[PDB]
Amino acid sequence: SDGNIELTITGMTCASCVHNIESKLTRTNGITYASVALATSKALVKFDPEIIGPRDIIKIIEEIGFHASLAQRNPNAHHLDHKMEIKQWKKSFLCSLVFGIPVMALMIYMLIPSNEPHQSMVLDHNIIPGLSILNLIFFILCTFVQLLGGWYFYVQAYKSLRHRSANMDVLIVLATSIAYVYSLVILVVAVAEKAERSPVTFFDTPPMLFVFIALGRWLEHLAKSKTSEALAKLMSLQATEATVVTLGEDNLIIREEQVPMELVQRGDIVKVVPGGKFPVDGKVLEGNTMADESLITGEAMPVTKKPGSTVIAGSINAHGSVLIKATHVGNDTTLAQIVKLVEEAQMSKAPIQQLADRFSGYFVPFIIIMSTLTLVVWIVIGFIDFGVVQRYFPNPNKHISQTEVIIRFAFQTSITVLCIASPSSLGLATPTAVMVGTGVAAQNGILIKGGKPLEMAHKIKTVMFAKTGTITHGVPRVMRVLLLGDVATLPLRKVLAVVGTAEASSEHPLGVAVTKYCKEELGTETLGYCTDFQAVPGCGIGCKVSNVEGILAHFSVLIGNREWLRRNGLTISSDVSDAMTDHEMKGQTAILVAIDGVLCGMIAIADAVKQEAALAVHTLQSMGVDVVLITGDNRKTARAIATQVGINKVFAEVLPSHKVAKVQELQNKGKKVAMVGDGVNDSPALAQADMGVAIGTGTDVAIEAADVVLIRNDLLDVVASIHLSKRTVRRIRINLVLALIYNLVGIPIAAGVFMPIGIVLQPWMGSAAMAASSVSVVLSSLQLKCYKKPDLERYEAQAHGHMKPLTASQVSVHIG
Ligand SMILES: [Cu+2]
Repeated sequence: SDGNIELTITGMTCASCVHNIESKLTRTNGITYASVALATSKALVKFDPEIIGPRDIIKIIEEIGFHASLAQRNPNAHHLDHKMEIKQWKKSFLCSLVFGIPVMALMIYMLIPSNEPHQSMVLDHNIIPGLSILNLIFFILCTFVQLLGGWYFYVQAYKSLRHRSANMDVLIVLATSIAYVYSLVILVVAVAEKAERSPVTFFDTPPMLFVFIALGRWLEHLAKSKTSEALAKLMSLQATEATVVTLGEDNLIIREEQVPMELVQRGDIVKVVPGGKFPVDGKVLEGNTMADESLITGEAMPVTKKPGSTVIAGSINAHGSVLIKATHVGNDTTLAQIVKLVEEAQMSKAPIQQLADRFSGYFVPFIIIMSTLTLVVWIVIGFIDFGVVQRYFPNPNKHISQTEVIIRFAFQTSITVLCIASPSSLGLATPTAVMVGTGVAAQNGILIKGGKPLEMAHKIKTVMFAKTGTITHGVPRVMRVLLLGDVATLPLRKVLAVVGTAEASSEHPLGVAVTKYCKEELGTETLGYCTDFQAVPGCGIGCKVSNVEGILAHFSVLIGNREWLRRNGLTISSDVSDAMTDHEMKGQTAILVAIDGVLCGMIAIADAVKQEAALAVHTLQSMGVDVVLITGDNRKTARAIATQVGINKVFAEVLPSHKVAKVQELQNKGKKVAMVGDGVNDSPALAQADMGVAIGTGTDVAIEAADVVLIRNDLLDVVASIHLSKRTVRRIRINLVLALIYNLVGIPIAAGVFMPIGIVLQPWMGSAAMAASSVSVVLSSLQLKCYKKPDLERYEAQAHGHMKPLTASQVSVHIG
């Protein structure tokens, strides 16, 4: 509602454009947030609707020099498939190969001394003083390479220079231009003065420069294309053709028609043949079959479906033909939500990437200044203190002046210094790692969103769990119905009917179960009439009930906890106080029923704790994070469920009114708190907390309050979410370390500091060491794909030996 616009940008290649655009839009008044992702090439800027409009944003962006447009809906694979870049770089490398092989052959022919040479290396035979035939060949071929292979770099550098920015191709164009002009000048000088010896020229590096540059830029796109595998596979899974059928009266198909997805709407009925994908979500009408969503949620066992159940678009039918009633069509399909969440996850950049952008925005000028300083200091030391350099240049050759060797060495070390820096290794250190991590998470059911929770996941000290929906299954079952008052005037059928018709009014999870039990075991599907239904959450419900003879032919309602009776002026006896005590010790909550001020009896409610609840909490405790439990039920149930799980401190009797203060009090110490709720029920608590985990949410992954979503209703994915996130955060540090050692070692080696040792690099040897740098960063990120999902026997393997039992004695509770 605040003009949250997302723009797609075409032509953004380097890692400094992100910083440039971010700063340019941030410094403009009316805009406070600016995040654009290099990998997705999409921007996310929020602006005030009244001050400026999207037209101003697009004109500003096109003033910067990049084509911008509104984000599309259907087509997204061509941005991340990298096909165009791969084809272009393959063509460029193959084109440049024809001019690099002859240079390599000529260079190597000078290298090996022949045992019996035909004329003992006469390929440097002079024809006109100052110019050898080898130098003529090098000059001509390098001129052709420069006028043919450097066109793209020249164009890109010219486009970048139109603005105040400095980019990567500036380094390449500077290196090539200097290595060309210096050699051309020295050749002209030598030929003009009729020098007897042809000086050595830098006419061989650009042909060897471009081959390695193109090879590196092709291999790194090839490695990048493997980072977007998960998203591409998810996108290319939804069907397009729907077999819509028309039901006359008794599901009879009058005709068969084929309609595309963009035209089909809710309310239509579609038919699926065996081996065909489910096109749309909906409800199963008739027919029993099985379907697999291994590529949707990541499960392995093929689930069985029966009429009256739901389907997920993308799954493949196995047995027979089934007709379903379409409910979700288009962008609201679960797969579309998953795709949207994964795409938007690479938008909220962490601060570490912000520093990496600030440093990479000022890297090229730093390299240029270092190169100029190196050249100047080498000239100064040559023409001031000749002793240091002659100690390592001890051969005075009559064919070359002593100034000439100093000038050549200075220029060589000032070229290879700026031809060895790799800003790309800095730029794509974080995006590749985070995107591979998010993809491999999404392939396993975990749906981590946003880049901030990635490095936020490293520093949780305590994690918060909610009782219902997360530890327990969520489907309560009644154990037994107990009666305390009169039996004649209050028969079991009467109380069953009145409780059922009173609980039918509300939508409480236990109310549905108790109504189903009453209706089933009583034998009638009818119900009475309810009025004046008071609904106070966390306390109880009271109502007036009429028409009780419709069920008994085969009234003040007070339902709530212990304090509910006390609130309405009802006493609680000592004998009844000992009735629910035994049930609540077994983790079974109880409901008191009282009609007309009479102690009618007791109702038992039991919820089964999941088996995975034992391992996930203990693995987290072993990992080094605290855990606590919060619930709105009584004290005794919280203690009972905690022991069956292994959590010491609990927060019981929490009203659904405040429900946020416990988050604050854990954050008063300064630590970070993450709560594992269920979704729409605990939205205020999740969003306030640093990391909200919405577990057990099927086909409802469109949650804005939480930042970690789990599709499968499995508690082990909570452990796997942090486990996979830590292994992802470590890759940024490793990638950046490899992105700093390379530059801080590559400069001094190319700065000529290692002349006493005797290691000097030719400029072409400085780019072959650059192609190996960019690829090594991406291949390091691709190693995360070698991740096998752990299973139950894997987790319990390291858990053997240390399973400490705990009792209710060592179980703390809240303080007021
Ligand atoms: Cu370069």
